[PDB]
Amino acid sequence: AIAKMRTMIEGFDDISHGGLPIGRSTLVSGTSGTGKTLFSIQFLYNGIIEFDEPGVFVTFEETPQDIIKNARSFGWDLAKLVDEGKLFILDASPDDLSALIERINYAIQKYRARRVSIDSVTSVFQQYDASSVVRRELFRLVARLKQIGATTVMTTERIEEYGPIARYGVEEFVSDNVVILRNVLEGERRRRTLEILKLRGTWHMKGEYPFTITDHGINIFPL
Amino acid sequence: AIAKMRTMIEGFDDISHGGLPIGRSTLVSGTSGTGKTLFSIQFLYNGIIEFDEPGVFVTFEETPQDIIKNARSFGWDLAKLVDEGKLFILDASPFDLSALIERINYAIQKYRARRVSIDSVTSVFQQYDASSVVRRELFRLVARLKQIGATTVMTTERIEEYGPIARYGVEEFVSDNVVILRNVLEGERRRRTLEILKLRGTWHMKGEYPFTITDHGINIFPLG
Amino acid sequence: AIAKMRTMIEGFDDISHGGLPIGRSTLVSGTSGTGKTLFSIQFLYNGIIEFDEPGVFVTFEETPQDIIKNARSFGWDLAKLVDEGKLFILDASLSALIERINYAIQKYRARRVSIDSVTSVFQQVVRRELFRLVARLKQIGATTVMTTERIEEYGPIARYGVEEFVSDNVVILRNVLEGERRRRTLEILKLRGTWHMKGEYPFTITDHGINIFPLG
Amino acid sequence: IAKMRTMIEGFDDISHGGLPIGRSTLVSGTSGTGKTLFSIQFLYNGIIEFDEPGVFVTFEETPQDIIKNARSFGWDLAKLVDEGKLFILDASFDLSALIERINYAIQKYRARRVSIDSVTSVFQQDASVVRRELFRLVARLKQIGATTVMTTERIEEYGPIARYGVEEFVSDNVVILRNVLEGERRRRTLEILKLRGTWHMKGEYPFTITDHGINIFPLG
Amino acid sequence: AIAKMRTMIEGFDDISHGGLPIGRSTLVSGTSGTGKTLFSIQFLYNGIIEFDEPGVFVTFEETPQDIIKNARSFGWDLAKLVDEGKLFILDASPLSALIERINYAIQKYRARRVSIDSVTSVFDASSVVRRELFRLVARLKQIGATTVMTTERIEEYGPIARYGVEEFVSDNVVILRNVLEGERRRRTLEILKLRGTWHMKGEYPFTITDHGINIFPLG
Amino acid sequence: AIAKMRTMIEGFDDISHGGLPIGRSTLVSGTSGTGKTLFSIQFLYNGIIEFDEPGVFVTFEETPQDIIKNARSFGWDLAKLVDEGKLFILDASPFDLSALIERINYAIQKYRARRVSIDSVTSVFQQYDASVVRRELFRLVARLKQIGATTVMTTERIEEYGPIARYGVEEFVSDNVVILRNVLEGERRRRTLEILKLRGTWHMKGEYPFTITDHGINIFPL
Ligand SMILES: Nc1ncnc2c1ncn2[C@@H]1O[C@H](COP(=O)(O)OP(=O)(O)NP(=O)(O)O)[C@@H](O)[C@H]1O
Ligand SMILES: Nc1ncnc2c1ncn2[C@@H]1O[C@H](COP(=O)(O)OP(=O)(O)NP(=O)(O)O)[C@@H](O)[C@H]1O
Ligand SMILES: Nc1ncnc2c1ncn2[C@@H]1O[C@H](COP(=O)(O)OP(=O)(O)NP(=O)(O)O)[C@@H](O)[C@H]1O
Ligand SMILES: Nc1ncnc2c1ncn2[C@@H]1O[C@H](COP(=O)(O)OP(=O)(O)NP(=O)(O)O)[C@@H](O)[C@H]1O
Ligand SMILES: Nc1ncnc2c1ncn2[C@@H]1O[C@H](COP(=O)(O)OP(=O)(O)NP(=O)(O)O)[C@@H](O)[C@H]1O
Ligand SMILES: Nc1ncnc2c1ncn2[C@@H]1O[C@H](COP(=O)(O)OP(=O)(O)NP(=O)(O)O)[C@@H](O)[C@H]1O
Ligand SMILES: [Cl-]
Ligand SMILES: [Cl-]
Ligand SMILES: [Cl-]
Ligand SMILES: [Cl-]
Ligand SMILES: [Cl-]
Ligand SMILES: [Cl-]
Ligand SMILES: [Mg+2]
Ligand SMILES: [Mg+2]
Ligand SMILES: [Mg+2]
Ligand SMILES: [Mg+2]
Ligand SMILES: [Mg+2]
Ligand SMILES: [Mg+2]
Repeated sequence: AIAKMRTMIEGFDDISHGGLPIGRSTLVSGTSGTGKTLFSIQFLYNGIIEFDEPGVFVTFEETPQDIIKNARSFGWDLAKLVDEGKLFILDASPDDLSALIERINYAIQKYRARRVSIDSVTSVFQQYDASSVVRRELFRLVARLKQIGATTVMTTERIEEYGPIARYGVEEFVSDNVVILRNVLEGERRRRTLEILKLRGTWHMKGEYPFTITDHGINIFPL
Repeated sequence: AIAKMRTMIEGFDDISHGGLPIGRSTLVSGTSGTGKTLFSIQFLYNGIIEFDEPGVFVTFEETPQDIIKNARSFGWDLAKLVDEGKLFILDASPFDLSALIERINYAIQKYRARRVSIDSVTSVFQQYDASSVVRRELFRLVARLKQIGATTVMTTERIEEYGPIARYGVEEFVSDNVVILRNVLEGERRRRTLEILKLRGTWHMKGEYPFTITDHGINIFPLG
Repeated sequence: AIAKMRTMIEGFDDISHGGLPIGRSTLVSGTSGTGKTLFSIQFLYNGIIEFDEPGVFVTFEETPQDIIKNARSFGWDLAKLVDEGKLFILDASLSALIERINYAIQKYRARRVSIDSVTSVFQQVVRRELFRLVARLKQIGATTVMTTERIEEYGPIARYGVEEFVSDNVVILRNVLEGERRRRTLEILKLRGTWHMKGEYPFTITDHGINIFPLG
Repeated sequence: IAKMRTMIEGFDDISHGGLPIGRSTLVSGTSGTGKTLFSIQFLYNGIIEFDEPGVFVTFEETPQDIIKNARSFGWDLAKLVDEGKLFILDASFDLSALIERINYAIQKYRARRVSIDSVTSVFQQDASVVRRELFRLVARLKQIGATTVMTTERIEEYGPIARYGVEEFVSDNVVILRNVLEGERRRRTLEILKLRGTWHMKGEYPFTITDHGINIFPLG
Repeated sequence: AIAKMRTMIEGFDDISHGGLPIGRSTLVSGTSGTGKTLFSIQFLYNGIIEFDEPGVFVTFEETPQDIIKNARSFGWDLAKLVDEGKLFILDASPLSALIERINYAIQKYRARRVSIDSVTSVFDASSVVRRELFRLVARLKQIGATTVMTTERIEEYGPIARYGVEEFVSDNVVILRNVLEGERRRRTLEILKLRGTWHMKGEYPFTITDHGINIFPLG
Repeated sequence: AIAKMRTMIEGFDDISHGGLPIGRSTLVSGTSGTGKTLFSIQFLYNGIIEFDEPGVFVTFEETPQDIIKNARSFGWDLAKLVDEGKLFILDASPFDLSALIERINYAIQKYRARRVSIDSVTSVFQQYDASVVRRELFRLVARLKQIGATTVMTTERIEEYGPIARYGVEEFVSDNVVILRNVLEGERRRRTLEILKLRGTWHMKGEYPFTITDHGINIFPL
């Protein structure tokens, strides 16, 4: 039974049946405001507080200052974790992504990070305007992350709740695990739901499970 | 956590739970005739009248005169406010947008502006056929305004009521906040609803809430 | 309150609440055979008969001879109105076209204008040229009705998904098929700076042109 | 606006006189809806009923095939040809060449009625300018003053009127032929969507293809 | 009164009302596994075993080895019919060149029937499909042989073929469906169109058995 | 009749009425996480442990280590079979497929292999921007047919009731077509397998429920 690392996110370990596979890549996809960024922070936060596992958060759009400010919403002082050397926020914003895939390796080995979060991968391709080389590029990242033995959570974007899993119809096949966050609207009201669509070489709960965002972060309800 | 300024739009400060996050940009998407322009004016107007916060209105298609004429409808004397140096209308009528971002930055400092609104970003990218660089250039704009520390309202256009949030399916991800105006047709009648889809770092009411455009602007109805 | 000119089309002036905003462009979009041309004609016709306001008609496919033949169907004598210099039909069957229109508006002193249809010019960069025309017509200060085509009754407003945002006002004409039967409805989607009735309202085409039925 | 009687049972009722004279009419429809049969009858009825000569223009099917297929309804097209009342123009990037060739036949035969089947096929034989070229034909035919029936093809029954979403706007009139499937069964319906400068009945009307051709039931 | 050629497929000659029109092209479109190949094999097989009519089968993907093996599932020795000269499988695994090879085969074997499975496989050459399909169909008509061309489609109630052009280039059109509803499949055949002649309309239930295709007429 | 080799995957040989046709290619199409890879492993694993039949696995995305690591959860010692020379994982990780067609032909002949799994044929054309698929795939199908190998090729999907594969050509190139579904209704998923087509042989029609237990795929014939 492939080894998993407990995420400690209320409910997720029940749905995943132990947490996220170690050294494997997990895609957390969702429409805007589904809780993709939040999930990836709480994945790094819980690893530091509950198992003293150093974390790397790579951001292509939001700035370290903003990721911190927005985290203070949930009573998390990411400012302190940065000083203590437990967390590292890599800013990869714009002024073959082998230039960046090496910059992350340098931080992982430097900080000795077990957990990694990339948010959001899609933007790199949407910034470079190169929707051709996506399956090849996303694979070079996942593969180079698999060689360092690091448990990774990458977020992607989508336009619909029951349409393609991601934006290019390929990211689901380059990742080991696939988690889908939905914010479905029916009758003028929204319903947040989480779903582990796939986990390679391990069991998990199927279908969508309700969750809500509170002052303590994500809280999923196993049924 | 993140502070927010009151828009003073009847009902909106209840949905948003205090107003719009300060120094962050908010996207207001919608089909044609949903109230995007009204929203961006009422934002700037209220900020000047109730708080003395100066503001800058960026227009791409509509002319300054048209904006002043259309606003007189609600008893808002925008012309007066331009003379006082309280409101400034930047005309951006007719691939990079750095020249634009610098002109907005100049007005902001020249008028000591607190609030800003662009209406509408989409049209700029369509008037130059530069559609493969929207996420790049929109981010450059939203990133600059963040440094200047201005609360910005950007309006975007959509073609469907329950389809993509914006035109190119990217604008939603670059903005900190996302408001969605709707004008749904069902049974040969129209229903106007507003939804705050996302507010980064803060809480807000979820789902779409009804509103109407009265003789005194937008009026939203919270349900709890 | 923005001033409006009465179209004199039965029902429409109730829905629009006085008529079309003066000096602005109004998009009239519809599928094939919805009454786009008819609306454009009736607009100019009623302007001449009811207020002696001269009119200009820009045609991009139908010839002036067919526009007059098709108008005779409703008992209108466009040939007479032309011969009096009260109506001008510019046969165009985008900067060079504006020069043709501006010369005609000034020559005839035309307060109303109809363009049928804008879309065809492109199918024969749409936001740029559409905005060029609409911006120019505004500077001249003429009230315009531009017709536009569509394929679906409840799909895009126009054909490119841009025309709706370039026009100050939008009117959608529908001819919906339900249970092998056709229902004609008109709707004012948007009017910048002024109020109007929302939703679709039933209408018919008779021997006196379009007749809309405002509900309340 | 004057109308000529098509003599197709029911059509002159739905159209309220027939087809606007000197105008072009589009007959759009999916495969096997009866676009060809409609265009043959328009000509045939004109020849036998009013001695109005007819010009049929075919891009795909051969003049021998169009005759062999009509003999199934008891129509002798070979006779109308030998008489010099019907002409079958075999037309198996501009359409100006075709327009001139078509005008030769109209003038030669002193034809009043014309039918083209089908204009879609010429544009795929790859000029997907169709509006510009389809307007060149319609404008010239309107200059000649010949009442024309041009068939067009479509893929969906309740989708676009034609194939390129343009043809319908260039034509003076539009007739949609449908062959809708439901419960594993097919129902044939005809509808006049548009008749410029004149009145007509709205909605779809049932019809069948008998051994005597098209027959439409006008409910009203 | 266009004369028909009996296909000898149980039920089809009732739906078609005599069979397929002689010297015409019949389009048999259908999604994957609807019986397209099987139909075209029975057309030749039945023609040879009953009317002594030599057949020319054209294949662009399938090998003449696999076609003979597949037919042998229904007790059809296409090998023996090949030896006698009554059948001739033309392998076209890699367009006026093919028409010369086909007209050669039809004339060289004094053949009445023809099958082409499938015309979709031939065509990035999509901008000349109508033109090239019309070149073939026109060449086949002038030759004077009854042809059966199969075509592919994606949806059961979507386009009749794969390009929205083959349906009009052909004289006759048969649509084979394999509709899925409630986790079960439902095979039906439909003659959408037959030029110059009458046929039965709508879908008709059919099954594939040890004796080939079996259609159920409701009339 | 067309000869078939038993897959030994519970229920499959009932639906297929004997197994997969010998020397013919079979397409296994499905959305992400439907069980395509798992199906392609169990195929080769069952052939070896039951019939001592050597198999080759052509992997594009997953590494040889992961395919083995993932199989451990079902108690399948894939590492042992690589050492015993009964299984070979061809690492095809990084428009012509000729180099691959010869590498595969080498492994087939060099290991006396009769079963072949290719996971997944769609990824190659995405990784090389070759979206010449009907052209290239036909070369692969034709080659494998000549060599005399029973092949399982998995294709990707986006919709459960839409196109069978990604390009709408792969279904017509293959001799046989299996479809895996993971349909969502009422917030709950449901796994079903379907044999869409089998050239020259009979099979059970429609969708059949299945699950993925501690011993692989289990299908329930109805
Ligand atoms: N004085 C008024 N009283 C009531 N309703 C009004 C008044 N003025 C405008 N409206 C309505 O409110 C709408 C305002 O449109 P606007 O604020 O320009 O929306 P928009 O989304 O910016 N349109 P567009 O720019 O075409 O996308 C109009 O369509 C009118 O129906
Ligand atoms: N303190 C809080 N309490 C409850 N909900 C909150 C709180 N803070 C943020 N949220 C919600 O969480 C959302 C932001 O979560 P986030 O993880 O940024 O989503 P996302 O999918 O990353 N959005 P985007 O980056 O635009 O794709 C907002 O839309 C809020 O509704
Ligand atoms: N003699 C006849 N008696 C009864 N029905 C017939 C007869 N001839 C043809 N039909 C039917 O009527 C249809 C007429 O076909 P046709 O007029 O060619 O339609 P179409 O729309 O032109 N086909 P296409 O050219 O493929 O677009 C045929 O498909 C037959 O089903
Ligand atoms: N005298 C009349 N009485 C009743 N109805 C009429 C009369 N004349 C025209 N119509 C109707 O009006 C329609 C044509 O109106 P028209 O104004 O040409 O529409 P349109 O949208 O411009 N067509 P198109 O130019 O192809 O997009 C026809 O479908 C007729 O049913
Ligand atoms: N002996 C048999 N008994 C019953 N059914 C059979 C038999 N042989 C084949 N079949 C079925 O018939 C189908 C084969 O028909 P075929 O003509 O190959 O379909 P097709 O439409 O040509 N497929 P494709 O070539 O991929 O487009 C298979 O899906 C089998 O289920
Ligand atoms: N050991 C196990 N026990 C029970 N279930 C499992 C086990 N391992 C995997 N699964 C489930 O079975 C599924 C099969 O995965 P897999 O065969 O990789 O699907 P796939 O369609 O190949 N995915 P992709 O490669 O992304 O297209 C996994 O997603 C798990 O949900
Ligand atoms: Cl919530
Ligand atoms: Cl309102
Ligand atoms: Cl009416
Ligand atoms: Cl009938
Ligand atoms: Cl069956
Ligand atoms: Cl399961
Ligand atoms: Mg985010
Ligand atoms: Mg506006
Ligand atoms: Mg018109
Ligand atoms: Mg025809
Ligand atoms: Mg086949
Ligand atoms: Mg896989």
